[PDB]
Amino acid sequence: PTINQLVRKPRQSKIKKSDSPALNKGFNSKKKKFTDLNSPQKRGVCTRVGTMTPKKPNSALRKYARVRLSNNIEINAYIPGIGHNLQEHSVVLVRGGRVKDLPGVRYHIVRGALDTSGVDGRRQGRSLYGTKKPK
Amino acid sequence: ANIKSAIKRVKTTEKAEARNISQKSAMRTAVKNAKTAVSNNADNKNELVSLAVKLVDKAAQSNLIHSNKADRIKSQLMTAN
Amino acid sequence: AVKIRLTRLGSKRNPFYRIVVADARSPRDGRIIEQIGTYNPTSANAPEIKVDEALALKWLNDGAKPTDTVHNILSKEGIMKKFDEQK
Amino acid sequence: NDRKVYVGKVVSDKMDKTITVLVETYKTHKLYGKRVKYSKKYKTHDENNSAKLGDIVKIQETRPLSATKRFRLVEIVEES
RNA sequence: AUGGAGAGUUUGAUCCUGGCUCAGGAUGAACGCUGGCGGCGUGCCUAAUACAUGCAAGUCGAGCGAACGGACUGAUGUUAGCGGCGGACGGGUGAGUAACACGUGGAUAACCUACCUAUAAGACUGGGAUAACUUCGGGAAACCGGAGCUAAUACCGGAUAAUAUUUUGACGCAUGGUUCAAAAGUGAAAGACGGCUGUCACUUAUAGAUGGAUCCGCGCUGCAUUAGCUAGUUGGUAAGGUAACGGCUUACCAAGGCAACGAUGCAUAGCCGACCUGAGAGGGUGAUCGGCCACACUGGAACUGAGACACGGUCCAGACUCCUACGGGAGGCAGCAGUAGGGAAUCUUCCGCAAUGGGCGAAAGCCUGACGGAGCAACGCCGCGUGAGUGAUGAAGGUCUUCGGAUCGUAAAACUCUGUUAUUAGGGAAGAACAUAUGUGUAAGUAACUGUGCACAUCUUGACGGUACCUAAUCAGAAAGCCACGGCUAACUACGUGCCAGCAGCCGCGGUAAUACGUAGGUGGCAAGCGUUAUCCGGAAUUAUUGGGCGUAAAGCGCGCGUAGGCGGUUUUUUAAGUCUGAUGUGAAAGCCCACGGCUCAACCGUGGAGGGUCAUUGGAAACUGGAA
Repeated sequence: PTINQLVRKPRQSKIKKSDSPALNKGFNSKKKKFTDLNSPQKRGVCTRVGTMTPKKPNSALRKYARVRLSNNIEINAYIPGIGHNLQEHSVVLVRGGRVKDLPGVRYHIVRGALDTSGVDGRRQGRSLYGTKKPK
Repeated sequence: ANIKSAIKRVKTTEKAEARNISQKSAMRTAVKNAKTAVSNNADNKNELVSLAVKLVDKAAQSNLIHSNKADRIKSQLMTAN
Repeated sequence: AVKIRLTRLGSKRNPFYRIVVADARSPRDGRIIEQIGTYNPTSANAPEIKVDEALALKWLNDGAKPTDTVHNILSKEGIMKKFDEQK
Repeated sequence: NDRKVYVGKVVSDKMDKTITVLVETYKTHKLYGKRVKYSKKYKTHDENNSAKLGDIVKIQETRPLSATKRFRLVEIVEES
């Protein structure tokens, strides 16, 4: 635009909508209010453990878990790895990162953490997927 | 709480309050009497005014009122006189 | 009141001091009025000291009161001597 | 010392011993650099209210008079 | 000149447009796997949630009365108290606050200021009490109330005293100013010394310094699907009171005042120096350090005081928690540790006043969870390690194999070699300058002396800490892991599975011959760290001022008339608001950059510059923009 049009109407940049919104909100049990926190991870309770069919191009039974976080927020989280020991009423640690196939899963359950075991036979890539150094 | 210095400071505060309020009460009585005598031009206006100026400056020395407040009262009294 | 004192400017076990005119109520490493000089007590052998003369004698005449060791520092430059000469 | 002086235009004389002086000045834009005209209204004291709406007058600051006025009328130069 | 990199992805194929994603740098980070050391830092970002328990503000017996108590008349203590000063500092937190709160620049001829400094004038004369103590009562504590005594630098009354107030004459609007010549009325202390005086208590005036207070220009979040806001509101006149101006408050007048240049309202937020990112312009942020502000369980109020409407002060209300003989009482960690709770997440219920700073004191000293140090945590930055020289890129063993070999690989034994580290066994800093005391002179003032200021040299002391650090022996021994290897993007093979199990940032892979899944070898990237997640800038010219566009990709209002605003033909004269060029003042310090110096280097530290403003005042220029003719 012209300089005068810019002076009257300064340029407005676009706002950035962030992924993993449920990690950006805290809770205050005393005031019954939601806060803004920007947490790396959040801890929740598994209210449902099951398996989800993936998007159309792919075909594989993917394990997931419905997790109610520390907030009053109920999200769906992926379970990386082969074997998992999670049933209902399991405390998990949930990080960011979505699954492309699974529609409605925007988070990942951290393996090898509070009440979540690692992958039994993992030998290369043990930082991810939990599990300690064999021998 | 109750630090030893604080517990004593309460006793010396009421002690100073009792002495202070008696003195300004006497001052304010004199000031009211002085300006009411000036208004009707009584025969005793002059020493009542002098009694008020005396008590006003005595309290301003005791930090009961500020010095600048004493002049406003004093200036008011002698101007009407 | 106004005090001529030392402000710590050193790291762990390596203190450096500035000779500063500051109010007594101010924090040690906080608000100041004027910087006068420096004091390094950990230099090679003798503690190297640097003091200005015009401002130091200006604040002393204005009623600034040196602390115990600023007195020593001002004495090693004869500042307290010349302050005494002008009675 | 010196108290600041402004020259503006009388835009209100509906109050006694008080006029409103419009001191228009210029402020550049931080980003684009264009100078934009902006105006500021000053409430000034004048015991003898000889200023009438439309006069350019001389204004100098002073101690607080009333809740808003901080200026006095120094010189009236226009007629309108 | 010191500074600017792209790539993948729409199609049968292409060029555009356009979005998405990745490669970089960061954090008070958390999580996963690992983990040797040191030095500098950093460490509840959430519940301004609730707090068990310890400490965080006392000092002066040279101000003075003790039942004082008591060496030996009684040194010394403060048992306890009156009195003075301090408790308004220091420390903590960011709830509230969109405001002259904060930054910057000014103004106050509308202002207060204890201690500190200097100059003067002084410090006269009397009086009555009361703490403490004794003895009676109450009350469950907390405490409270009677009598009888006693001091003070405690309190009160007179004397005298200013530039204090009233009336008098001799500028920048409210004026300021210092002479005059009258009136009223305003003080004080003693203590410990020496031969009358010294010191440090005092009182009154001045100034200075310091610390506060108020006002103003400019700057400083989002929302217009928040458009009309206010009625002490806005101005005036009186009065009051405030350190001080002022609707600050109250009466009476008038109807005023602000607002598309965003009144008001709503939501959010402590502000700044500064930090991160970027080539820059900019964008994001407001941990630690420093300046300002506000707050102290929530909410009102005042007292004392120079200064508070007061974190470890008072009164009241409220919500909690505790005691009670039920009438009544006590409490406030957003001080340092620490506990419970919330959370992904953030530490010892430590040592010392040895240094610096602060309070009080003549000082010795006392207090100081300020501070100086230790404890824990790879949380970060920096530095050093975990071995080296020769030695067959052949043992034996894995993995492939074209079965010939190849690769791990000079890697290993193998000999020599070192001790950074580690162990033990001896030395062992700096930080220390003092204050006081002691002597010695000098200066001022002294009748003189004591005493004070100054000059010198003596004596003293360290938490850290037997800790840095050094020196001897001894051993390669006790010291590496993490992630990747399809392309972006450095690193490929075999086996297992067979659109399953699973991987994935995107393109996507996996359906019996996956360099994309799991494992094994090898490789590569880093390394006491390596990856993942969370958030910001970049790349993004993807808000384009620098630096984009609107024929068909998104975008010209259906078209006029027009108001504010924005812009505006040629010449001359003038002005100087912009513009340009100087000079002053300031833009604190700490930060960034440059240089230099000290830690064995570095991190780090310290010095000196530089830089930083729509800044203020004041000259100069007059082409352009602006004003006037």
